[PDB]
Amino acid sequence: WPELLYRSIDSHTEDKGPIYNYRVEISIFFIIYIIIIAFFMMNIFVGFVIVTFQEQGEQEYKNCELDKNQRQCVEYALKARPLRRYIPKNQHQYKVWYVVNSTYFEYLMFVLILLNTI
Amino acid sequence: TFIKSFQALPYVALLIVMLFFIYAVIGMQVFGKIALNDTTEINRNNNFQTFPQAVLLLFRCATGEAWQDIMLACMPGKKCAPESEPCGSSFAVFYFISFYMLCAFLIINLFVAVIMDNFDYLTRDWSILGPHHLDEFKRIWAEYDPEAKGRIKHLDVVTLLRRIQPCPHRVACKRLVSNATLFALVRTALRIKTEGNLEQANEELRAIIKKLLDQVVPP
Amino acid sequence: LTVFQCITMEGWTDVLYWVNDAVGRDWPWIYFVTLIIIGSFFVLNLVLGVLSGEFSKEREKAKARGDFQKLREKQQLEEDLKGYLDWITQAEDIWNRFCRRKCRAAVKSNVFYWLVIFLVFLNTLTIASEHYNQPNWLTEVQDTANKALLALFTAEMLLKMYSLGLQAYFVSLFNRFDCFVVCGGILETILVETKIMSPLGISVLRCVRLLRIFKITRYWNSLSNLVASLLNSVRSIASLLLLLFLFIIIFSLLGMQLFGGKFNFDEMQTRRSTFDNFPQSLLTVFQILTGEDWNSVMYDGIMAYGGPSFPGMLVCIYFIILFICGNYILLNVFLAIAVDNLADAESLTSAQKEEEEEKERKKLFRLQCHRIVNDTIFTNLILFFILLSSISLAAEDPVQHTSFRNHILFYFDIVFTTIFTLEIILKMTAYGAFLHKGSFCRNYFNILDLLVVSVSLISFGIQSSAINVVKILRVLRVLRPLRAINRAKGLKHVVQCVFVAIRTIGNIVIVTTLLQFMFACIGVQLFKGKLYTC
Amino acid sequence: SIVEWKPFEIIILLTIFANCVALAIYIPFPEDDSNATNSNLERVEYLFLIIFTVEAFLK
Amino acid sequence: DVVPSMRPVVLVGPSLKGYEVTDMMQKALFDFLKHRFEGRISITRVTADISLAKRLAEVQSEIERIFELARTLLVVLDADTINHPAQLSKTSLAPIIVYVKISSPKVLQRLIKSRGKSQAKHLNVQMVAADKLAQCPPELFDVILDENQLEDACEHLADYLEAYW
Ligand SMILES: COC(=O)C1=C(C)NC(C)=C(C(=O)O[C@@H]2CCCN(Cc3ccccc3)C2)[C@@H]1c1cccc([N+](=O)O)c1
Ligand SMILES: CCCCCCCCCCCCCCCC
Ligand SMILES: CCCCCCCCCCCCCCCC
Ligand SMILES: CCCCCCCCCCCCCCCC
Ligand SMILES: CCCCCCCCCCCCCCCC
Ligand SMILES: [Ca+2]
Ligand SMILES: [Ca+2]
Repeated sequence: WPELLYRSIDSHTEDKGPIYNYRVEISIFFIIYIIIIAFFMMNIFVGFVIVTFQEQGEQEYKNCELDKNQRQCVEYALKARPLRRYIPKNQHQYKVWYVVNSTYFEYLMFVLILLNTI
Repeated sequence: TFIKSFQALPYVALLIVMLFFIYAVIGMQVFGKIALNDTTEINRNNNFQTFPQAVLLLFRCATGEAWQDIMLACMPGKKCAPESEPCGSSFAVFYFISFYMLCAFLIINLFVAVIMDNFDYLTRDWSILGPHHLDEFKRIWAEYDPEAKGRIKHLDVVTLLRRIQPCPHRVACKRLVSNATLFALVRTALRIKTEGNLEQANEELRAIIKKLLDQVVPP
Repeated sequence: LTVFQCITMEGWTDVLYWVNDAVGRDWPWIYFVTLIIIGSFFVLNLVLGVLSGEFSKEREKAKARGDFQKLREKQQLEEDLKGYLDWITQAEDIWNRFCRRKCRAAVKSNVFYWLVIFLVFLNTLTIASEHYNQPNWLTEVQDTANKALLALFTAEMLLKMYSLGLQAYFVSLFNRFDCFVVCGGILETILVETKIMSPLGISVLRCVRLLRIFKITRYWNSLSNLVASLLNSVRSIASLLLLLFLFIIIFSLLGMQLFGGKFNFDEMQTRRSTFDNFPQSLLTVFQILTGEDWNSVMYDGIMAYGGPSFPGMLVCIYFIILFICGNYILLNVFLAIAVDNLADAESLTSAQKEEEEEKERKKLFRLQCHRIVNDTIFTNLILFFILLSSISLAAEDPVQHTSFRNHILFYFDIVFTTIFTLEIILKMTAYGAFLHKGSFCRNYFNILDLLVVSVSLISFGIQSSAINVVKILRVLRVLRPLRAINRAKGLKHVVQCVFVAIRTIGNIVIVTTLLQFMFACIGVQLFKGKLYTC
Repeated sequence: SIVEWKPFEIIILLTIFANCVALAIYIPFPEDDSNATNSNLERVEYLFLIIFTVEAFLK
Repeated sequence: DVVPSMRPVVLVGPSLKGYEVTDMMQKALFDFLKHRFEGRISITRVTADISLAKRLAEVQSEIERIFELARTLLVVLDADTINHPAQLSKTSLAPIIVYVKISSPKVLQRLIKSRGKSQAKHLNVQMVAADKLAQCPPELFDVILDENQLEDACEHLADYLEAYW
């Protein structure tokens, strides 16, 4: 683009070489275009794709049932399942577990990771 | 969530891969024999001589990196390759214009397809109950309960780690008394309706919408 | 600094080629390709996402003030006003004026409309016929065919005004624009015939002459609603653009303050994009904003403050704050404008075309012992043969003619062409072959399979002649991957949703490809051979 | 206090606009060079500092 | 009661017939109404105050001629006083009345300023009747006219006339 903006500012007259900065006002033609076809109309474009996809997606709106958040809520009837944590039994194996599972350890290890990056 | 959205549309990206393959092979067969020399853009770094090289050139064009100079360098009149016993085609316009119009389209098609698949998350008030609050409840429930071993197990109101968002006027007691506790909290904290008959309404709604143990869900 | 230059995807490929020269072609491509994919495309997808989320929150929060209802009320009012002015004008016709009650029907008749569309097409063809050194007869043809079309268009200006009511004919925005363009044509005639016409004149006058191509694209209704919304919310488009302009003015005054006259390096004056005066600073800031030579405009900005040092080369902060908070504001401005006006102007369509249709509705060989068995093993063997065929033509060697690998790939092509004829022979048992209703033809994908196989075979047939015709028949055999579209029930869904997207988008594409024609024609007027150089 | 009742805010905004235009015309010559216009703009700039410090006191 | 062999047709319009904004709409509908019911509709223009009806010296003999022409075998009556069914429904002539109304109160004044400013000051007197015509329920507003263009409302006027014929 700028290699052509400055061939067309030096542009002089039909079948004649260039003149340094003969007309800077020509830049307006290259600005308006850039604003219209490159910025405005190719963002109208993604906006149109977005709104069209949203319309394609709201076909299954299903207003007989209530809003979508309760839909996710009812879909999350599959929660409240157990999670393994291995609560320690040995006394020699519990102190270490507690100290490594405290935030006092994780803050320090974040600090050490940052120091190693440094 | 974006990684999940990307991994849930393995075919929108397959289309881009197919486009890159098609144009790489076409550029191979048409522009493959141009002469490698610098001061041009078909050089020892950019060329349609091997498939990896052509795909790199097309990735360069897709990111819009002086693709017009490649286009002007593949126009006819260029000296042909020495390993070929002139070369250069005027197709180089339609090959490089259309590609840029195609990729830049299929990219957007991809991006939006990943945005809107995910649009449940991107627009979200973060105030009404969502998966974050439910998972935080799951972890605190595990904190007060080992693996799948909570039936009643409750004699305390120390469940105040539930923040102000889901004891104000002992509505906590009302919610608690009136996995099963999870679904009860889901229905009650939303406070969708208040009619004194919403337990049977929940029964019928769960029956119609649903698949699992509903013998404990309403109570 | 180098990685951030790569992420913005400008200068990306230099620092890759330099590294290729330094340490060999083998590994570096992993580094830079992955950097571009993870850090440029992915974090641009994320940004589009977060912005669209914010805009879809703001749309819903815009159902509090109900501005969409205001726009709908105005649209219905401006429709009803002309609708009732039709009643009045059809009343006035009960100094005999029997001509109007016929000329109005002629106006509404489609024959007149298509005539005044064909005239527009002739206008375009006389404008587009510009040319660097056109034959002297073409110049007089263009002049006379410009005068004639201007006279006719004025004729159907006044005819349209008088067949309707002036106070009613100016109601429509489109007719107010058409009156403007024909008045511009009359002014063009005045200036060119008085010979006081200037290059700014030959720009703007011919420009409005082009704008008359908008006489097409008036049926199309989605874009009509879009333009209605744009003209409704112009008070906010103007504000957004003006705030952008102030941002650019600040980053250009600061540009002159920091880099004013500091770009004088003893090397030849290749620095066209300096910061010297204000108009040449605005072009440079705009070029940085669109990110074209952001590198070079930053390497010159650096080497001005001494080379790469500590105090110097802190003038990367300027070109990085600029490229960050100028592209962010560009994307924000031009997506808020293009979504808050393209989601409400699609609500107009979904609420008036629905309403109007509801209004009108409420007013009212051998066929024996076949083998179609085992269609679950062919349906995967064909895939794992198409993939290998695709890799096979991916493995050819262009630069050498009689390559060693080429013969092996020819052998593979023999094998795969035979095997892919096998299923064509097989599907004789299945209904088709232009027999049995022609079930073969009703689904074009099978015909396409046969077509690409037949081309791969016709190339073989010509190979006995061994002539350059195959030079094309070879290339087209790139069609081989597309067979998967038929054979993958998932890929079919995507490649059909793409065509649905194309058809739904088409109006915007037509507007853009017709609005680039005006800029092409204006550029031709302005630079019709003024770009040479010795 | 009653000064801000009067709509002068328009004149201070016009001062801002005149300052933008005074900055646009200023050509930054390479090494301490200057023309007549840059010489006048410094006196106009003292004027603008005056008209800004005054309103600073008032507000 | 008994139909007088036909239902007299009068058109209320958006407002008073004494101002051109309305009577032009009546003429516009009347032309197209008459050009498709040859032998089926006879159009007549009445001037006296037929609101004072029994079923004034000039009004004495006005009412009966409408019935006389209605018996002739539907019939269009063109008045200057019927601006609302109330000033016509007090007596049971059993007519059909075309009820022109404009769905918006805001296009009326825009129509007013259209031709000339001489009439402008009557807009309120123009509008009040429309307001006074606005709240009338449909059952006494039997002919429903909502849309904009003639070319379809003219077809709308066709259907009401074939309940018996
Ligand atoms: C008609 O295209 C033009 O005039 C344009 C030209 C040629 N140059 C540039 C780079 C523009 C552009 O962004 O190209 C786009 C790239 C994405 C796909 N786009 C539509 C498409 C989809 C599938 C297949 C083909 C095309 C075309 C404008 C433009 C701006 C904004 C919108 C727009 N549009 O087509 O809607 C077009
Ligand atoms: C002596 C004055 C000659 C130049 C007059 C103006 C020409 C340059 C204008 C540049 C406008 C660029 C706009 C940037 C984005 C708003
Ligand atoms: C002579 C040195 C050879 C080193 C070989 C390294 C191969 C891989 C290097 C680049 C990998 C970068 C991955 C970026 C993060 C995904
Ligand atoms: C935002 C970070 C980019 C710029 C940071 C400023 C770094 C300045 C020092 C870099 C080079 C030091 C001297 C190297 C020897 C020539
Ligand atoms: C609101 C209008 C502003 C226009 C410019 C204001 C400042 C101009 C002062 C200096 C003008 C340049 C000529 C200097 C004397 C030769
Ligand atoms: Ca770029
Ligand atoms: Ca570039």
